[PDB]
Amino acid sequence: DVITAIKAQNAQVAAGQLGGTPPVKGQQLNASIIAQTRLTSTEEFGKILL
Amino acid sequence: KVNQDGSRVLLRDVAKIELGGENYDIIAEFNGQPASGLGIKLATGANALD
Repeated sequence: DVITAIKAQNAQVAAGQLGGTPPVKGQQLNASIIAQTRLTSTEEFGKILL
Repeated sequence: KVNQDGSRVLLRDVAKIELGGENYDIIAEFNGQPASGLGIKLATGANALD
C-alpha cells in the first residue's frame, strides 16, 4: 500500500499541449500542459496520502 | 460494449477514424506546391561524393 501509493503520487506524467499538432485553422496560442510533477523534498513525501 | 438493451457501441460511433500521418509537426512546400523531401544527412568520416 505504501509502495503503490508512492508511484501514484511521486509521478512525472506526460500530458499534451493546448492547440496540439493537428490544429483548428485559426488557432492563436500554443502551450505545453503540465499535469503532475515529481516530489522534491522529504516533507512532500510526508504528505503523500494513503 | 453491448449495452443493457441491444445497441452496439463501436469506435466508428465514439471516434473519427482516418488514415493519416503519425505526427502533424512538419510540412514541406516546394515552390509553394505541397511536397515531401528526403533530407539525407551524412555519417562521420564517410565518403561524400562516393
